[PDB]
Amino acid sequence: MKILYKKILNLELWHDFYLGQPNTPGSLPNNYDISRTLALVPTQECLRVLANLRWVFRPQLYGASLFANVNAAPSGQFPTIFPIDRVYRLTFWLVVSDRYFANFTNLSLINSRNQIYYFSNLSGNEGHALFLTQPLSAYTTNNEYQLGQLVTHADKTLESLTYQGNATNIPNPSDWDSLPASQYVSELDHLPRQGTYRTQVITNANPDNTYNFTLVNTNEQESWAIDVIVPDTHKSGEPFSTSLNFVGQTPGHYRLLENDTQVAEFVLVDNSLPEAFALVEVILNPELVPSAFSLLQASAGQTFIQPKTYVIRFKNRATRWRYRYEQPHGCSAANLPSYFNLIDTHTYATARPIGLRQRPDSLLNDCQDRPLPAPSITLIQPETDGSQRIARIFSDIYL
Amino acid sequence: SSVIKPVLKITNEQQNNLNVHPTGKSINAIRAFTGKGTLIWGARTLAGNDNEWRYVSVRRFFNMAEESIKKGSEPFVFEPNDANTWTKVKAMIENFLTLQWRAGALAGAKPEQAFYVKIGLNETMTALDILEGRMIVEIGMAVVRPAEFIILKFSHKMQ
Amino acid sequence: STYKTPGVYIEEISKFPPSIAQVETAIPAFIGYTQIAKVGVENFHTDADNLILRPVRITSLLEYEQFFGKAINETTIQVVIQDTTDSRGNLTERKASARITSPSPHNLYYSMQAYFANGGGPCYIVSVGPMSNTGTIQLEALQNGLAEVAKEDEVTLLVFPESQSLSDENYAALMSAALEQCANLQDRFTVMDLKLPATRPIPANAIVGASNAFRDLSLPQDNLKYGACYAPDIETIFNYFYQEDAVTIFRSVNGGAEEQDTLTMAGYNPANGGDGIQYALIESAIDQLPLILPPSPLVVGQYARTDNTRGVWKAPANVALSSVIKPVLKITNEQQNNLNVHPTGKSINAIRAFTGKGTLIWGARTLAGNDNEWRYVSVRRFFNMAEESIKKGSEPFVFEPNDANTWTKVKAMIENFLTLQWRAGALAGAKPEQAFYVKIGLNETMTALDILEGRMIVEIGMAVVRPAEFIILKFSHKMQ
Repeated sequence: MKILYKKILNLELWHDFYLGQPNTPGSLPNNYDISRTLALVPTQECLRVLANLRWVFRPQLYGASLFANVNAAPSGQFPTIFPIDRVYRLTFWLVVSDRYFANFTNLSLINSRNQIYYFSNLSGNEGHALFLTQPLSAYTTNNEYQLGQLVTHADKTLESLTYQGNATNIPNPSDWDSLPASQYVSELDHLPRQGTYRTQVITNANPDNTYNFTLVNTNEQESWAIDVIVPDTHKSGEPFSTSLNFVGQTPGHYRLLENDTQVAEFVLVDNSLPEAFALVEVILNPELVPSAFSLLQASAGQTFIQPKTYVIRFKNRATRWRYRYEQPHGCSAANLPSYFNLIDTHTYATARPIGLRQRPDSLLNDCQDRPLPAPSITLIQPETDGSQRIARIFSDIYL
Repeated sequence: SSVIKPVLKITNEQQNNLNVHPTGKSINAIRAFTGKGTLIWGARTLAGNDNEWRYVSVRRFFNMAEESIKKGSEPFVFEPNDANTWTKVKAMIENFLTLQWRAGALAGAKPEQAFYVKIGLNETMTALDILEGRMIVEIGMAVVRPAEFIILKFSHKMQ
Repeated sequence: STYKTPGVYIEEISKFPPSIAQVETAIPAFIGYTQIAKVGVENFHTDADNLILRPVRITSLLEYEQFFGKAINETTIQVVIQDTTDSRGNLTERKASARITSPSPHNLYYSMQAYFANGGGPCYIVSVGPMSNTGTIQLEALQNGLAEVAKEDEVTLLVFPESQSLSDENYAALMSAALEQCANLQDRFTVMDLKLPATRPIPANAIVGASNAFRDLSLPQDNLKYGACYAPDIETIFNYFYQEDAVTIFRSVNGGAEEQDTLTMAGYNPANGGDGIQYALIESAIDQLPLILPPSPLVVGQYARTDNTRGVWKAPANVALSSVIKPVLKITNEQQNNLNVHPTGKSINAIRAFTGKGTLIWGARTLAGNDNEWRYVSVRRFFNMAEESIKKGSEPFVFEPNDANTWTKVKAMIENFLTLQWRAGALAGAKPEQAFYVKIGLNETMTALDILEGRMIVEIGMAVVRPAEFIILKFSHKMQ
């Protein structure tokens, strides 16, 4: 019984907290590791489907990998033991191990406990890698950007440093930084998460009619349907609420329609692993995934494997560093590093945000020429605006 | 007890419309049965089409449980909003839910399948919430639900 | 039927008693035509072409009836009414009987009844198109079904209930494809039904002709160790589906000629103004007609039943069948001699009735009956199970260092599994040292070239226990 296995998938996860910004991205270094910060976990359906397909899952120091069971042909092409010519769907939980993660990861500070992230191979974005994120929007004129937004402009990636209610024709260099061209995670992947029971509201409830609700997954297959009958004592035109149950479905991305109209779109969850951070989906369908992302060729009544490497990437947060004292320090506006701002006799802070790293290359010098310790990652202090908007973010160092 | 008879007699066909209705408003009946006295017949709320709040006992139990949790997690007011307090609060809630599970109120083969508790930075909270002074806890529970309809089928045995 | 008032509801039906069981090492797939095939919100038969070909997992008859429903009704039932009168034409006695001249080839719903009556459990259904009254069964559709079942891992047995209506060439082609799949995956077994003459009534000693026709089929000689064959067909107690306006009536008086009447059964229905006194006799006569099925559905159920009390290594033979009246043909010892042993190695296991014991399975050989290693069914099935478990155990070491430590771990796992198998009575030997051996290493099965290539080679030897088929008694007069 000869059994041959070949790698068929590469899944990598990047973080600028460790990597920084290379002037041109290639591969990761030889000592890269996140095995103690992030983890990939197959679901139950994923397990039984991998069993049926005779594929093997394996964790790695950078992510995970999949191995397929193939036949050794003379041509150098590797066909699967049988033709995989149907549509298939594989799902994975993404779980976080490191506490204080939400402090060095440049995420949205707005209270969101009913949402979850989502990554797929149906996002295009084939630039210098195969990115499982959505393509970043472009820098335009007359729009509203929050502090922390990443956009694209003139072959570069721009980060936002302050709130702008109306943009400029040309980027204002005191509001944006200049990083190399790459894609990251943003608020374009923050979908609302849902459990088993739903309250759906019909507007203009008409007792003389009915409604058929449906659920459609990424493969464009109807998965669920019921009917709701508005009673004949309901004054026409008022809203009408109803309860829905999705008890028998498998977690994933779905679109809820009512009579040929999209009413909602959400990620359905069963609370098998309630503290999961994100969800990753990988699809085998010759019609929906482009050729730059697919993993199987079809020829001569057979299928052949094509190994690939998908990438997800997180950007680090940037804060302003504030040095605080117990007893007064004797430095003045005339003898301190130009990049500082004297607040008072016990305090001074940087003028621009600096990015949080684990091994920050170079530290700042004091007016008396002395290296100062870097901040810690245990606390951050966001300050709200008059309109309850985030205006600044500091890190305090007590000397 | 201390009852002679109800003033009106309700039949099954009328009970069909009293118990289920498209508007969700439900009417529980009190009926006499030969040899058994007069008995309460029906245990639904005024929201009888609601998949979660259909029954009286589920809603009353939820009220009791949340009241006990509130009373347990009151003493931590004006305490440091950090990981140690979160640990203590989670411990209290889980011990209460374990005591409720082992008496037969909740479904599941272990306490891991009966309930869950989520409180923390990577669970329900953010830095903004730490600065505001807010603590958010999420609690999930599986309760047991009754059987209302019994169907008997009869046949002539092959011989 | 809706239930809106809490309480007890009473309903009256006519039904057969239900039966369930739980097994794990006998999971069959049934490939055939259905009647509805509607699963969830998807209609697999919505369009005439581009059908959805998908294997569904079921555990009971109740679920089969939920997805694929029941079988279509027959259009061939004839009933004869026999009157005997006196010398004046006064009726003295009346009787009724039923017969079916040609039954439909779509028998998938009855086979599931027979299966669940004999034991069983989780199985897979593959609906190959909708059942048709005309009775056309196509080879290509069955081949598509068999091609689709390759993607399920829980399947260990392959059954083709509706294959006796195919021609010899198409039958041989299908059986060859099935055996080739089992040869490729090395974890499955096939069960076949011998084709018998389609004339009426059965000519004396036809089994001899049928076995010569069977051995004349061209099958790959290297895959014969992966399948088995059984004969003959069995009568059962289950009923046929029909309509009252399709039942044809005949009469015969005092043993005279049998003449066709001008009414249907519906013509005697009292709801239509007919004579109900004879309608009752027509019903009671139709009720008694036996149902003819092939052995395979019952055989697989008995496999599932016997692997649960004795073990996979025990012969699935010398066991009795349930919900059975009698076999359609009687086999003698002289015919059994040629069915059981033959110079070509192709063997036919029999199903025979024995006075006071019921009807029993008699014979436990494969289609390679002259093979010293693969003669018996239980040995091959046990080997399949053992190698599958070893594969699953030694999968996690993929992409691990090819050195002595991994070899040690792998050998330990294999030896522990074989020890557990020995102590339950599957293997022969006085200690685990005489029952099996495992060889993996540089000085055992591997070389430097194999280390550079990335290959691991393991050799496993096992001694299994084999049954006793023949008992010889010798008698004498005692000296006195």
